[PDB]
Amino acid sequence: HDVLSRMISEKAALHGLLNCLIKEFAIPEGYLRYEWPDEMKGIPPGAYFDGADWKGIPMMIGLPDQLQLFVMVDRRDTFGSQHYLSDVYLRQAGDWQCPDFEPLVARLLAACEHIAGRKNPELYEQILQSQRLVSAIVSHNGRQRADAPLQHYLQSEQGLWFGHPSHPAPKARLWPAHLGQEQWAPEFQARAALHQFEVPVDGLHIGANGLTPQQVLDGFADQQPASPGHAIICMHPVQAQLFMQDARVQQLLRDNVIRDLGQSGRVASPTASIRTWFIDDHDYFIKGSLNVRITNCVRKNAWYELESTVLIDRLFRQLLDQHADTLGGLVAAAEPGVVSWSPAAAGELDSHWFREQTGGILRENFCRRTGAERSIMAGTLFARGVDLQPMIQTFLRTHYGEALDDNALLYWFDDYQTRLLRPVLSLFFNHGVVMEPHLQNSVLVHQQGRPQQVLLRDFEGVKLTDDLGIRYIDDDIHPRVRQSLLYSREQGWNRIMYCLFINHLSETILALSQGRPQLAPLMWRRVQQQLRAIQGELKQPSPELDALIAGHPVACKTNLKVRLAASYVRLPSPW
Repeated sequence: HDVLSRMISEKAALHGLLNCLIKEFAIPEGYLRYEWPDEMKGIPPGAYFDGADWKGIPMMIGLPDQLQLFVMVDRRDTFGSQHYLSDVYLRQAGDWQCPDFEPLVARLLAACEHIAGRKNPELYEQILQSQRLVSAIVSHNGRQRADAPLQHYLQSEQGLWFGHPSHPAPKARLWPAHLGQEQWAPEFQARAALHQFEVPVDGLHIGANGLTPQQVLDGFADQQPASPGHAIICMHPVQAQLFMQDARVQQLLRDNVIRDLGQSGRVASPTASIRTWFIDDHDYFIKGSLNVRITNCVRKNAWYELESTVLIDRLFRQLLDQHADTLGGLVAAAEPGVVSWSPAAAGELDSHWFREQTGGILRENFCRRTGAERSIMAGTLFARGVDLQPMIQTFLRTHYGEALDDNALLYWFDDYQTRLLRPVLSLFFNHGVVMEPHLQNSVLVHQQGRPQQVLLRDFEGVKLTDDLGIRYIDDDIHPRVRQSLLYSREQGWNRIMYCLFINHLSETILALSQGRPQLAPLMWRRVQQQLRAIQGELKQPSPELDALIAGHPVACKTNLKVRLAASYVRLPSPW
């Protein structure tokens, strides 16, 4: 079982790396051919030939350091979404080889490093560490029914075994090592009581929408233990350990100005975002700062960001009330409450530090409103299970009473895509509101398998265009919070492109059409039609939409190229 788990994890990892290679270099720079090699010596027949036919289509990548890559794929895809049907062969001077995982990664990286002209051995390490975690993960969860992550929201958050599917090291998480992974890994069904402090109320910065400051505090922590003039704040246990190494906190603990309460907060389970916690049957998610690098960001939230949260949440309520008819059926998770602390006399830069350390966001637990059994995170929905099969296939067969034919499938997709596209594009063109509707920021609400809503999340990412979305922001807003939220229209459109089409739906189509690649052309064609529809539904000019429909190239955010340097490339349209 362990060897098998190592094997699973390696295939996953190399796949995600191929994704990076193909999306970020091979296609934009014309290194990719759908052809058979000249000499084939080194490849066993069984790798491209199944007894009856070729195992799909041959993929060639010649790299300008004279390295060549060969893999069998199920489909020709302009966003570089396809199943890999063989192991990976490399060639150099003649003679194909199938290197072990570690030697393979190394050389593939050396290839990119060469095009980019720049090295990162930090990256190689992270690639290795990511995969060895996936090995642990698969070995832990390898006994379960493959599609258990789809039966329950929490399990949907703890079942993204492989993380971002187009990422060199999706599961790289760099904590002071003595702390371990397991205790904080959703993939291990981690639970921890939150860490808690007593702080004097006069240092508190609270934002609240439709709630009292007190209620915001209750959301985070039962305030009962608090002595007069004081309140209880909570924090990622890891974040509290880091927080306490700082002599400024040392000083405050010694002078009794604040108190270390223990892991005495609510018992919660971190979600796939790691720093956001879920509490079954509580009105809120708890989001907090974590000064730890995770898939390359450190997961801090700055003062002005804490502050922007409040404005976006307040904007979203206005729009859902007064402008419902133009939000394309938007369902979004409210972020109505914000807390942070700093000493009353702290002085500007300590104040910033302190609030960034202690900042917390209250997010609506949509599950009360939606049913835990009925909500699944998009990322997991369209991810692979512990047996490398997409989980969606068996999940839907259990709901539909029988195996879905092509028509059942095409129909399901249509129902899904429309509930993503309409809200987001209606937010952009009509109101200049820029969402980040990638897979981690989306939640399917279904009824016996049938799509009802694609809930959208994460006000942190929301942005307001300089030409339209600006006007919703007041002149009484601090210049830094304003800058934080401001985007150019070009910027907005770039992010939306990456997210909707390449990040999100490209994956949807791939999971849905696994084993039936002929559906892909058909699903994308439905996406085009859907775009024309939305357009004629719209209250403001949308020339970026004409362009997309017309088959202009699509923006693609990079996960490998960025690390070796260049953030967006351009992928050919699927129509």
